[PDB]
Amino acid sequence: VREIVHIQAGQCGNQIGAKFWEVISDEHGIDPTGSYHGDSDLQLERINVYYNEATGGKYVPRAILVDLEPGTMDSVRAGQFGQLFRPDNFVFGQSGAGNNWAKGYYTEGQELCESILDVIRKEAESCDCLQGFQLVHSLGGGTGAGLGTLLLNKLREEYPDRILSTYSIVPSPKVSDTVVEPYNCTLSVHQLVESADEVFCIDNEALYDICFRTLKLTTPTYGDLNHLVSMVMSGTTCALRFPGQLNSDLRKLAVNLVPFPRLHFFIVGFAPLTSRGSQQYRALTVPELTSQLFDNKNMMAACDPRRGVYLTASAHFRGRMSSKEVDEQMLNIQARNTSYFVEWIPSNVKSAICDIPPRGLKMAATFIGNTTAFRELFTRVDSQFQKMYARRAFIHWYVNEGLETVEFDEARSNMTDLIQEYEMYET
Amino acid sequence: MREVISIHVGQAGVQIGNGCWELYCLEHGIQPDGQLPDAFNTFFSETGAGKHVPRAVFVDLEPTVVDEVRTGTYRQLFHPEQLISGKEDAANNYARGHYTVGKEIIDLTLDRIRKLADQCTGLQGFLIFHSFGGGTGAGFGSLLLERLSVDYGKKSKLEFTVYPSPQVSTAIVEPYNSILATHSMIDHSDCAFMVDNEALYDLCRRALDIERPTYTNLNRLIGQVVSSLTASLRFDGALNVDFTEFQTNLVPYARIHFPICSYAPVISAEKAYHEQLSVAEITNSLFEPANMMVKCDPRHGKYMACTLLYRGDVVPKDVSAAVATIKTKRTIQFVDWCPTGFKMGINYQPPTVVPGGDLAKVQRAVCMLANTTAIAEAWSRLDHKFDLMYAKRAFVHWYVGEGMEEAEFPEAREDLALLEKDYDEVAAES
Amino acid sequence: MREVISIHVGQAGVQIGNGCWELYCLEHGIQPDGQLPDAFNTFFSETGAGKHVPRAVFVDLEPTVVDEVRTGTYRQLFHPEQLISGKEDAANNYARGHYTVGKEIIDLTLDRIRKLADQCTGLQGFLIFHSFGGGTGAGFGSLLLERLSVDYGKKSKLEFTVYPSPQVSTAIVEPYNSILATHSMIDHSDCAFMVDNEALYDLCRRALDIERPTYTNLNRLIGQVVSSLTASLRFDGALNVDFTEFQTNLVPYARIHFPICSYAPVISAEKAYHEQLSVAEITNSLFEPANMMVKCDPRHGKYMACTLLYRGDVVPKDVSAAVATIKTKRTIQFVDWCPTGFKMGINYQPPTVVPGGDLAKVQRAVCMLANTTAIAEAWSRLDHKFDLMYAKRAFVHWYVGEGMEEAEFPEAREDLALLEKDYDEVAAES
Amino acid sequence: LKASRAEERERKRRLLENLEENRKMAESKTMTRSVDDLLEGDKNNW
Ligand SMILES: Nc1nc2c(ncn2[C@@H]2O[C@H](COP(=O)(O)OP(=O)(O)OP(=O)(O)O)[C@@H](O)[C@H]2O)c(=O)[nH]1
Ligand SMILES: Nc1nc2c(ncn2[C@@H]2O[C@H](COP(=O)(O)OP(=O)(O)OP(=O)(O)O)[C@@H](O)[C@H]2O)c(=O)[nH]1
Ligand SMILES: Nc1nc2c(ncn2[C@@H]2O[C@H](COP(=O)(O)OP(=O)(O)O)[C@@H](O)[C@H]2O)c(=O)[nH]1
Ligand SMILES: [Mg+2]
Ligand SMILES: [Mg+2]
Repeated sequence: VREIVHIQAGQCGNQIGAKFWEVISDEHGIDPTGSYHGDSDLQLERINVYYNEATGGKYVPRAILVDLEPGTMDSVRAGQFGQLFRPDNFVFGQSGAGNNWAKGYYTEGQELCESILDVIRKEAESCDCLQGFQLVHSLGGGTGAGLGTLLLNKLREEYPDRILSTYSIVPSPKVSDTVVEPYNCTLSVHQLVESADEVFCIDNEALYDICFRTLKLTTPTYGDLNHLVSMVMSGTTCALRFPGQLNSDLRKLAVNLVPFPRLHFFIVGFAPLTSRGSQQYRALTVPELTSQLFDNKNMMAACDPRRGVYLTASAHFRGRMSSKEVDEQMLNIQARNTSYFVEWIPSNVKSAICDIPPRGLKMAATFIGNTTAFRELFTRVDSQFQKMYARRAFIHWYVNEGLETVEFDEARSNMTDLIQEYEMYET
Repeated sequence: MREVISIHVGQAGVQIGNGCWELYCLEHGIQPDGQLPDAFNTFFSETGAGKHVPRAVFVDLEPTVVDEVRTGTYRQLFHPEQLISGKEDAANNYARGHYTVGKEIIDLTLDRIRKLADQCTGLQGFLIFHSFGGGTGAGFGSLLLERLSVDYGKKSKLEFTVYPSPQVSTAIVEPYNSILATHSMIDHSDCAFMVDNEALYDLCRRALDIERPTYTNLNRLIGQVVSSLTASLRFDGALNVDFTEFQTNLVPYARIHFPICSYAPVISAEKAYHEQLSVAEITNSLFEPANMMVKCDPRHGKYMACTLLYRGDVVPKDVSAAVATIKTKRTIQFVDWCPTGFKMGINYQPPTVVPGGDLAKVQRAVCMLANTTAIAEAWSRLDHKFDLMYAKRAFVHWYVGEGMEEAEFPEAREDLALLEKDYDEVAAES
Repeated sequence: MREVISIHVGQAGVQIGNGCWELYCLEHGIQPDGQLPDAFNTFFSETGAGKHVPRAVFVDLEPTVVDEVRTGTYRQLFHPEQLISGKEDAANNYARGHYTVGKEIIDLTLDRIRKLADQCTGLQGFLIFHSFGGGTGAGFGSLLLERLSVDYGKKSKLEFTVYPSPQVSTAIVEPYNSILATHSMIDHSDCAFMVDNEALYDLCRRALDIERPTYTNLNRLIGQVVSSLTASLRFDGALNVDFTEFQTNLVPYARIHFPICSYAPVISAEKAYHEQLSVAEITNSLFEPANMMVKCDPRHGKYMACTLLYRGDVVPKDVSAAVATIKTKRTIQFVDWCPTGFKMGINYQPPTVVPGGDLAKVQRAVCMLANTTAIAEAWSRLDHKFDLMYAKRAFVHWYVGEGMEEAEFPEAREDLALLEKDYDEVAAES
Repeated sequence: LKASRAEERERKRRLLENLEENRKMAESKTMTRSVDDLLEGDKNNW
C-alpha cells in the first residue's frame, strides 16, 4: 500500500507511457480489456500500487494524460491498450502546442492547470496511502517542458512530503528536432532543481547507439527506443510490487544516492541487453550482468562517466541468485577502478535484490548512478543558449507571451551555478 | 517453568527469526500447525490441551517481510497479533525510524510484548535481534530498548545483532546509523553479541562446502548458536548455565560487554565422514581466526573471560584436558587480571539436523562466546568511515529533516571515542 | 420475586431493545412468539396456557421505528398497549420534545408504566434507554424521570445512555440538547451509565474483526452488558450483587454518580484459538484504554471504586489473585480515600450467543463498571462546544419558539459548571 | 479423575470455537463485504 500516481505530458510523455503500461500489464498479467487473466498468486499481492479496481474484476491504472492538442491522445486510444485508461483522466486543450515554453507556461498552462490538478486530486485521495508521484516529460518541447514544470511546482506546494520522481529526455547534441531547444531546456532546469526530488536523464542519441551497437536492430523505430526506457521505470518500482531478500524503494534510493539537495540528477542503464547472434555464446552469470551495467556504452545518457568521477552508485538485481555473489561484485568493481570514485565517501555502491525477474528472463539488473559527468550535458546547452542569446534570436516570440527578459538571465545564472557546484565537489 | 521472550526487528531480524523457529519446532517435535503427530514451556504456551504458540513478536515498518510469513505454511502457528507491520519503512534513516515514524508504532508493540510477559510466570530475559545498518533495526531498535529498560528494569535483556562488515556494505549511510544506535545500545543493553555477514560468508564457503550461498544458509548458522545457548534451560546437562550467568561472567565492566561468537565443528557432510572430531579437535578449531563469526583477528588484541558450551557425547574429564591444553598455546593471550578466564557448560542433547541442511551430524559439538579487545579494531574502521563523511557533512540534511537535531551527531561521536580508549585502558596491564 | 422494568425511548433506545429481547429470549429458551418448544419471571409475565409476555414499554413520538416491531417477528410477543407511538417526532429539538409535543403523550405513557408495575409483586428497579442528542431521548426523557421520581420515589432508577461522541456527530444542535437534559438527569437519576459510538466502532473493528459495522452490531454488545448486569438476579452463583448494592458501592457523592462500562473478552474465533483467556488475562484486558466503551483515557484522571462481575467457571481464589495483581499496576491510579476500591461478582451462567453473531463462545467473561475522574474532561469538551454556539446565539430561535425560556440556557450552563467543579474537588488530594 | 471431565469439557468448546464460529464468520463477511458492489441496472436509462 504505497500507491504511485502516474502523469504523462506531451507527445514524448504519452507515447512512452503507453508503452510503459504494456510492459506492466503483461508483467502482472492483465488482459487489455482490463481483467485479470494471470498465472500466479504473487501478481495479485500488490497490484494496488498502480491500479484501482472497478466493480466486477476490471482494473484501471492510476494514469493521467496531459497534452495541449488532442491529436496525440486519439492516436494513443487507437492503440491496443488504449481502452484500459479511464476516459475522464484524458485532459487536453484545443490549441496548438506552439513548441514554445513561454506559451505553454503562461498562455495555455493557466487554463489547463486548474482542471488537471483536480484530476490529480481524485487519484491522489482515492488510495489508502501515497508514496509519491511519477512524471514523464521531455525538455526540448513546449508542452512537456513548459506545462510540466508548472504542474511540478503545484504538486510540491500541496504535497511537500511525497517523492516527485521525474523522468526526462534531454535534447541531443548532434541532430535535434527543434530550433529553439536551448531556450526551452535552460528555463526548465530552474524549475527542476528546486522542486523535484529525483530526475533521470535520457538522451535519444545513446538509445540509437545502444540499438546499433548491441541489439543490432536493422531498422529501429520509436517503439524500440521507448522499449528500453520502460524497463528502467519497471525496475525501480519492482521493489514495491514483489518480495525480495533486500528491499530498496524510492525513499531509500534518494537518501543514499543524493548527498546534497541540489545534486540529484542521475544516469541509468539496464542489463542484460543481448545481440541476436551473440545469444548462443553468452552465459548468464552475475558477473556478466555487472560487466554490462558498468560498461560506459550501456548508459542511456550520452555523457561519458570516465570523463568525471562517481559520487554514488546503485544497482538492483532481479531473480533468484546468491547474495554473496552480488555483494562480491560491488566490492570488486569498486576497488578495481578506484580512480573514478570520490575518496571522502567510502562504499559508493548500493545494492539490492528482488525475487521475481522480468518474464522469461531468469536474471536482470538495473543501474542508477550519480556522477560529475553531467557538466558535459549542461555545458552543451549553455554554449548554444549563449550564442542564441548574445544577439536576440527567436526571443521575440517569447516576449509576446508575457515573459520578461530578466527570466533568461535568471535561468542561465541558476544553470551555470549548478555546473560550478559539481566542479567543486570533484575536489 | 522458566521463560524466554524473542523479539525480531527489521528484514534481517524477521527472516532470521522464521529460520530459528523452523529449527525449534523441528527440535521439540511440533508440526507447523502447532499440534503434535517437556521443555515446550520455555518457548511456547499451551492454549487448550493441543496447540502451542511461540513467545515471539515480529516487528517491521513495512509489510513485505511480514506478509511472507502470513501467507506461508507456518502462518497457523503464530498468533495474528504477534505479526506487526508498519505502513512505510524508515528508508535506512535513523531519524525517520526513531522520531517521526517510529513513535507511530512504539506503543502498540509495547502492549503486545508486555501482554506476553504476563503469560511468562518465571520470565528471566528477552532476546532481541537487529541489523545495525537498517533504519528500523537501528532507529526503532533504540526506541524499543529505551522504553523496555524502564518497563522491566532488573531483567536480563540480551541482544544478537549484525555488525556492519569491514568491507562488504549495502548502505551508503551505514556508518551513520551504527554509531547513533551504539550510544543508545551501550547504556541499556545487558549484553549484545557481535556477528557480521562477511565472516559468515567466508566460513560458510570454506568450512561448509557451498559455492554460492544466500542469506538463508547464514540464518541457519545463527540458529545453531542460539539453540545451543538456550539448550541449558531446556534439556538436561552435567553443567547448566542460566541467562543470568552469562551476564556476570563475560563482562568485566559496564561498557565492555560486547562479546563475539564462534562455533565448531562446521564441516561438510562428506568430510565429517573422513575426520574423527573428538573433544580436543573441536576445542582447537574454535580458537583459530578463521572460525570467528566476526572478521577481526584476536591476535591483534587480548582475551578476557571466555565461555564454552558443549553438546552431545562430551564427558567432563575430556573437557578439562582440552581447555588446559589451549592454555599451553602461546598464540593465545589473556589479560593478567583474568587467570581463571573460563566458564564451561556440558549438555547431553546433540544438535538437531534439518531436512536438506548442509551441516553434517556430529554427535559432539561446541559453541563459544568470547570477549576480546580485538573488537576495538572494528570500532576504528567504523569511526574512520563516519569521520570522512561527517567532515564535509555529506548526509546531515536527511537526518535533520526527519526530527533529528545535529547536536546528537557529535555527542554520539564522542561516546564512541570514549569507548575506544575504554578498550585501550583495559588492554593495559600492571 | 425480583423483577426489573425496561422502558425504551427514542430510536437509539428501542433499536437497542430489539437486540436485548432477542438475547434474553434466546438465553431463557422462549420462542419469539412467546411460547416454549426458571428465571423467566424477572423479565417476563406468564399470561397463561404456555405464553410469556415481556416487561417492556416502547415509546417514540413517531411510528416508523415502532411499526417495524409491530410488523417484525416479535409482534406476537409484546402487549400492544406497551407499543406507544406519537404523531410527529421532536426534530432533535429539546423544547419540542419537552414542552409542546412531549406533554401530549406523557400521561398515557405513565399509565402503562404503573399498570405494568401492579403485576410486579417485588419490583426493585427500572432500566431506561436514552441518546442525549435526540429531542425525544433528552427532552422527553427528562420529562419521564421528573414524573417517575414522585410516582415511585426511593426505587433505584438506572439509565443506559449513549454519551455524545468526541468527533463523530450526526446532529449540529446536539451539544444544546445534552446540557439541557444533563440538568434534569443529575438530580433524579440514581445512577446513569455511559457508552459512546466512537469507542464502540473502534472496539468493533480492532478486537472483533469487522470491516464496517452497523447499528445492529453495536446494539448486541450493549445487550450483553445488560444481560450480564441482571444475571445475578436470574441465575445461581457465588457472590450476588443486587441493584441496591450498585447504588452504594459505586457513587461516593450525590452528583458524581455517572460511571463508564467495560466488558471482556470481546474476541473473534480466529484469535481465541491461540489464547486460553483464563481469569488473570481477562481481568488485565479490562483496564486497557482500548477496551473502555467511552473514548476517554483513564490515565488522565484517577479511579474511585469499581465493580467487577464474572460469568463462568470462575473460582474465587483466582479473583483475589487477579485483582491483587491489578493493584500492583502503577499505571492505574486510585484515590487514597478509597482504599477498598472493589466489589466482586461471580455467577455460573456463561455468556449467550446469537445466530449470525460476532462473538466467541468463551467459557468465561467479565463485565466492568467503573467510576473515574477522567470523564470530567469529557464534559469540558461538551461545555466548549456549547459556548461557541451561544456566544453568537446560534440556534436560540428554534428553542424559544417551542415554549422554551431563554433563561434556562444560562442556568443549564451553570449546573454543568458546578458539576465540573465537583469533579476537580473530588479528584483533589486528600 | 474429574480432570478427565475437564479435558473433554474444554476440547468440546474449542472444536466448536474453531470450526463453526470461524467458518460461519468467514462466509458471512465474504458475502457482506462483497455486496458493496452495487453495479446499477439497465432500468437506469430514463
Ligand atoms: N545475516 C543476515 N543479514 C541480513 C539479512 N537480511 C538483511 N540483512 C542485513 O540487514 C541490513 C539491511 O537492513 P534491513 O535488513 O533492511 O533492516 P531494517 O531495519 O528493516 O531496514 P529498514 O528498511 O529501514 O526497515 C544489511 O546490512 C544486511 O546485511 C539476512 O537474511 N541474514
Ligand atoms: N448504539 C446505537 N445508537 C444509535 C442507534 N440509532 C441512533 N443512535 C444514536 O442516537 C443519537 C441521536 O439520537 P436520536 O436518533 O435523534 O433519537 P431521538 O431521541 O428519537 O431523537 P428524535 O429522532 O429527534 O426523536 C445518534 O448520535 C446515534 O449515535 C442505534 O441503533 N444504536
Ligand atoms: N524517445 C522518444 N522521443 C520522442 C518521441 N516522440 C517525440 N520524441 C522527441 O521529443 C522531442 C520533443 O517532442 P515534442 O513534440 O516537442 O513533445 P511536446 O512536449 O508535447 O511538445 C523531439 O525532439 C522528438 O524527437 C517518442 O515516441 N520517443
Ligand atoms: Mg524494516
Ligand atoms: Mg426520533
